[PDB]
Amino acid sequence: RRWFHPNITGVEAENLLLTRGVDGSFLARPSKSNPGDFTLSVRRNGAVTHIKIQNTGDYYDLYGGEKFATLAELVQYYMEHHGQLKEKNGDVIELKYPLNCADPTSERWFHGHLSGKEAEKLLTEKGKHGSFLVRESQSHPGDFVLSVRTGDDKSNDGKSKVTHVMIRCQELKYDVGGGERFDSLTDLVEHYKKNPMVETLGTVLQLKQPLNTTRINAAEIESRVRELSKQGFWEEFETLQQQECKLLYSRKEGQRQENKNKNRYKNILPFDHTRVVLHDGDPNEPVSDYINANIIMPEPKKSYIATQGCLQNTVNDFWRMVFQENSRVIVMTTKEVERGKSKCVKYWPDEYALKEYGVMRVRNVKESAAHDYTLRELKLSKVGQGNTERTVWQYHFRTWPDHGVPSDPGGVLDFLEEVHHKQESIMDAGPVVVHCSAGIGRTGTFIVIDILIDIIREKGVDCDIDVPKTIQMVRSQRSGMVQTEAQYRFIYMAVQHYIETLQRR
Ligand SMILES: Cn1cc(Cl)c2cccc(NS(=O)(=O)N3Cc4ccc(CN)cc4C3)c21
Repeated sequence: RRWFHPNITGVEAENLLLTRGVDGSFLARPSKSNPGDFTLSVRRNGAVTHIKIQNTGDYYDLYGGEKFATLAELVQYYMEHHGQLKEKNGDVIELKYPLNCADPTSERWFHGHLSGKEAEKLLTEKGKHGSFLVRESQSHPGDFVLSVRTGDDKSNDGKSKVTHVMIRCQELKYDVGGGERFDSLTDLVEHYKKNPMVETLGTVLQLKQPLNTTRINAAEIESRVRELSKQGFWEEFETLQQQECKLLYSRKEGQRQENKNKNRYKNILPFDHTRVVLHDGDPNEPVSDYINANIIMPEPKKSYIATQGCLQNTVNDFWRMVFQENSRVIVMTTKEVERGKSKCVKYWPDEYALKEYGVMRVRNVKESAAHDYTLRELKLSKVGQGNTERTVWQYHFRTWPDHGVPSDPGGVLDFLEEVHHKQESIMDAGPVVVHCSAGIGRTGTFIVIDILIDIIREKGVDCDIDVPKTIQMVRSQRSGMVQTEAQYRFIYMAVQHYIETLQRR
């Protein structure tokens, strides 16, 4: 993901494209003052165009283009579909040649600030064979150091060790005292990852996994939120975003012509390997097996389905899915309407009423209002088959703000606690459905929080959580799960709040 430049101003971006790019060169960058605002800067005709990309929490919105689940998916889409991006005039803007960043600050293995003993101590306590990091040399400013652990993963017996390797910076290029000079640390690290260094006496300094500092015991969260609150949240979030290059899995079924009008947004699509497949379709319907939805399985375990708000033409498919998967609990993440725009289409009957949605039949038995949500008790059955009836409990969250995130996580936490006890009380209930909007932002945020508090509920303080690792695992099952830095911070705040209420228990 070299085309993303975290610490660049607009005028710096222009100068890079004009002096080191050509027509078709391009890069993306953030605004520093306005989080969630991004810019795509592109060269055309020896001049530079800047195109804004907005994320309020639900998707990336490219002005003059489409909506996307990640910046990597945006770039992949426009590098394979020419003529497709246009300016105000309507003229064509081509993304041909990514302009690569050399700044290493968003790489998992970069820990600029560490000293040698502090790096030895981290690798000693937290690392295993092949754990590595790169830090700035203290004794030679501008130079860097590579620290690596190697040995037997079975007390302090002498079967393992840390080694250090010095990295010179000479005329803006990096080397290990011999061989090739590299244009950046990334290229040097990538090269020795594939072709590790060997000491004369045989030891192979294998670079297998970056040092892990985000795995922590649950009673540490309080002091870690404090550290991260003093732009650390930004750094850690952006480090996670630079891993999304690894999650470009295929979405071919969602691109079929037969399926185009089943998607809220044409390029926000379900991965093929985790999509929910519908069986028992009307035999006439050429393609009856598609819904924009994915199974989320955390890696007596709870699983989820993350999905979009219905289209008026996908309401029947939504009920086919709930029935087939045996789901007994639904969470809605938005109002029907926000800012005068449809965010989650009504797909249930009015209170006390009964409606048929194709082959499925739903009764709305009772609504109950709470402060932050409405609960609707629904009864779902197949038409013509009496005792297929099951209760489905629909939890509609109603107080999420239109932009950003709640200022207090208590409401969300009290909501998931109730949703969790309902699910546990029903024997053999299927996955919990979580949906509305495009089903990636709020939906990802609710699911991740739920996974993390589950661990803490079953274990207690004596449990390791790892927030960015957990999100990466859920982003491998649906595109773009958790959209913003505000949502990312919200998840840490929710975990902190949950711990501090049980620590009063
Ligand atoms: C463990 N894990 C797995 C995935 Cl995928 C992932 C993505 C991002 C972050 C971490 N955690 S980490 O311990 O590797 N990590 C914290 C952090 C914070 C700042 C920097 C400076 N760029 C570097 C690092 C390294 C991840």
